[PDB]
Amino acid sequence: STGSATTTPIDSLDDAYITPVQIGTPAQTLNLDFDTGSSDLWVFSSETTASEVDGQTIYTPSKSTTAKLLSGATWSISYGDGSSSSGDVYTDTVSVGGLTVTGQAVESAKKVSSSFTEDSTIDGLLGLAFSTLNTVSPTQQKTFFDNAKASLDSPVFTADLGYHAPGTYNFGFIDTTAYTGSITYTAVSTKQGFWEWTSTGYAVGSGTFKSTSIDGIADTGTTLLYLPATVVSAYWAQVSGAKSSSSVGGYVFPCSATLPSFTFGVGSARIVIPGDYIDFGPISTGSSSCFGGIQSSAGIGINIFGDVALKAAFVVFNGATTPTLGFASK
Repeated sequence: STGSATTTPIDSLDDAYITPVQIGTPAQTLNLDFDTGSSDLWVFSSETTASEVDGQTIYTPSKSTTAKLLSGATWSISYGDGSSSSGDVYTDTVSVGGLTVTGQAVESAKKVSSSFTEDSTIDGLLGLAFSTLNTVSPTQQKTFFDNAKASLDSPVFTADLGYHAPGTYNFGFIDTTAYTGSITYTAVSTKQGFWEWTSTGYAVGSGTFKSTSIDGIADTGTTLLYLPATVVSAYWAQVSGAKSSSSVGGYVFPCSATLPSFTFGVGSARIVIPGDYIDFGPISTGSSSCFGGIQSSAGIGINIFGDVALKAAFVVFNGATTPTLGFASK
């Protein structure tokens, strides 16, 4: 089997991407944030505290003939940005882009933090990291990908995120028309439950490539590119007037600037992030200070290849017995 679904930016900055997902019978379509940095499929629901729902589409398990309470199961998750959600669990039929899983754990939110309430465009998350990170207790649950894997033509999914444009998540096949050149594969460590890999270095603009190992995670659920302070300082040093602002919460730059590209290494291959991808616009409406798309990971504890980086590539998440990650230009 295979699946193919379009993913669409939620706003003009590509702050996140939403992908339609069919849950239950008859289908209830919710727009979920596919997140390769977590492993819970959770939804706004008929159980979500009413004051914490503001425009989202909800899953109502009582309207699904295939929903069943997973008795005694609860879940609670905290994300790197300080957001959180929690609740109980149903099993139901879930389909993505024509690919159907029966008995998928659908985590129904009873509570969500303010960041989720305030984002009317995101109806929940679909985790695509390793199932060892799933938060369901007392019986940990499998991700959609893990449940689908054995039925897939090939045990893979791919992320092809757009810059200010829709893109695609495919399951079970590699679309050889969606990228240019060849795919370079690189080793993954699953020890922390993430798609964790080691980049071979970086360049700033037209500068020379610096060969250096950068361990980090491929995380579709994180907007920006978070790298070591040394690397980030080297990048922003090439933008006149750029500075790290503790009041804003990271590097800012004059909105009048032309940003240089940023290149990262995948083995002997190179992925170029155009400068425009690194512009996140005015810090507040009308400001001439703009927010940077490359930020320091210092104090996160991990480097994060978020959307800024991933959208410059066609990315293969290979879930074979020995997992790997593939990157191609596009």
